[PDB]
Amino acid sequence: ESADLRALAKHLYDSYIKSFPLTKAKARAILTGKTTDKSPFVIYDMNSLMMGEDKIKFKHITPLQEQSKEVAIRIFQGCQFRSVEAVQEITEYAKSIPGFVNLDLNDQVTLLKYGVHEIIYTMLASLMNKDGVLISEGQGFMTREFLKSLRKPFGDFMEPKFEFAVKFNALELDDSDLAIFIAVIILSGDRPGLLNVKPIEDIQDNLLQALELQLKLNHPESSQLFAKLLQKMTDLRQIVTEHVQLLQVIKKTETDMSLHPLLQEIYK
Amino acid sequence: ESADLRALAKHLYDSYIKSFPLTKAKARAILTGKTTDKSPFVIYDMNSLMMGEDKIKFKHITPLQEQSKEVAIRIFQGCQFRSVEAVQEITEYAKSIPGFVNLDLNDQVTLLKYGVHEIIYTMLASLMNKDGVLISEGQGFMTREFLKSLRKPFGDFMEPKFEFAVKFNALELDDSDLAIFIAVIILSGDRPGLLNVKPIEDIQDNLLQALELQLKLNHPESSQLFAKLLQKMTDLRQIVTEHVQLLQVIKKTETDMSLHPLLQEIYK
Ligand SMILES: CC(C)c1ccccc1-c1ccc(O[C@@H](Cc2ccccc2)C(=O)O)cc1
Ligand SMILES: CC(C)c1ccccc1-c1ccc(O[C@@H](Cc2ccccc2)C(=O)O)cc1
Repeated sequence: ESADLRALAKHLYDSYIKSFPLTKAKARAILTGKTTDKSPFVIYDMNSLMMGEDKIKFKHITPLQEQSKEVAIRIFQGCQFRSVEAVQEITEYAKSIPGFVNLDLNDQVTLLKYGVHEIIYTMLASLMNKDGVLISEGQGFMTREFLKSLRKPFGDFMEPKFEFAVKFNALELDDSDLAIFIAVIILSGDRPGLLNVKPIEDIQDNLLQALELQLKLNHPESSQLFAKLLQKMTDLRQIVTEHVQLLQVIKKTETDMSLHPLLQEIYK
Repeated sequence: ESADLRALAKHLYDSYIKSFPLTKAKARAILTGKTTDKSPFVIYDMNSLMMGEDKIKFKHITPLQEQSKEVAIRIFQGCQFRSVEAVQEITEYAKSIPGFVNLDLNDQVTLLKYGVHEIIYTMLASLMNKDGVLISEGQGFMTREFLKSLRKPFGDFMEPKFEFAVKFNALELDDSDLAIFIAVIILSGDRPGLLNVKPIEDIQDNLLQALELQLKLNHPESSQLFAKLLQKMTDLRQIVTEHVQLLQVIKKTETDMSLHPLLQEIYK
């Protein structure tokens, strides 16, 4: 029924708005949009990075570049920390999806284990425009100019993500659309190791329905936005395959040091 | 208008019939050992494939191979020639898709460059069952076991296709459906290096409507076949990656080994 697919959509939207502090409405207001009530700290230069890292609410290392660790790393590692933070919020949102918690525990884990990268990159697109990405709960902005330039085993990692964000974003989805889309991704059915696919796909089926109606109602004048959004899943899949691909190579830089035991742990 | 959408489906389907000698229907008929108006010769081992040269049109060698272009080589040289036929056939089909020949001459070649293989492996599924694949116009059937048991490299070329086929064939799509879906795969847009794009998204936006209605009509007792089908698109993407990189390998160990110019120009 329609009335149901309309309920699920509001429920999901509510949980989402809760599980996630910075919404895409808020990220856009801050971004290109005006809504200038407290402009962010822009990081465009190598010196600009130092200059704000000592007053921009970040928890890890302080501005100390000169024979004391590097910057190309300090930046890539930070993405991994915040993302781990983001993972907790996603795990919470998941439990808010009808039927999710009723699934076998082993499968709740597996779904989360393989769906997070996709969820992360989808949301990160909310914080990105063609010129840059909002950093630290939006208290900052790291230019696409700087990032795209950093050293060698990194500037190759970012850029392609910006390519995906502009395309994805060209879809002009909002948090109401995305809350369901994120639910669909989670409730897949083809993740390796699932033990009981039936219930999972049963749920995704309703979510796909809710998403379809959502896009129809929310983007009436938008031809095949449903189909268009679904085929973006490959973009994500590729971006996530490419992410590990370079998440491995990094295992040929900062490595053998006996000071990262409990830290390398907290971030697998 | 849906009456105009059923018209586009007839059209694509007629051209599909006219461009591909071996439809899924002909293939299923042959595969189900049921209809034996003409069954296949089964290649499951060295002797099978050996005695097979005399049972079907195998211009290839029959006698010794290990020192005169081994079997693993003859089996993949032929696969190469079937690839050049498919491209020729698929190219013929593309000219029949409304708007395609109008597009910028350059892009026509690009949509083909990329799209030619995703469609190949889609259709190659019509010729497979969890046990093997039809060859030489259905005259023969090669085991999924025999293939995998070839040399170190080659022996894993096919296993990934079989994997996809079993799950793809699970959708129970038919020739009329594939026709519309095959068109979509070509009129993509998110294709790397396309001068004009919008002109393409307007075409694919229409096909998508054609497919959407075609699935609801053709498969009523189903839910989200449309969505499940589109999601299957990434499955093809992945296959492409692995194939090309695995193709890169044989190109070095086998210096004398070539690669048809049509196909070589396609690869990047
Ligand atoms: C098997 C590889 C190593 C090979 C060796 C020598 C000559 C040709 C090939 C070859 C490899 C892959 C291959 O797949 C086709 C695509 C294809 C595969 C199966 C059926 C139809 C089309 C392609 O690369 O264009 C075709 C030929
Ligand atoms: C099935 C494709 C993906 C493939 C991948 C890797 C290696 C081989 C193949 C392959 C593709 C087409 C193919 O069809 C040939 C098989 C064949 C082989 C020897 C002699 C006649 C036909 C055909 O129909 O002509 C055989 C193998």
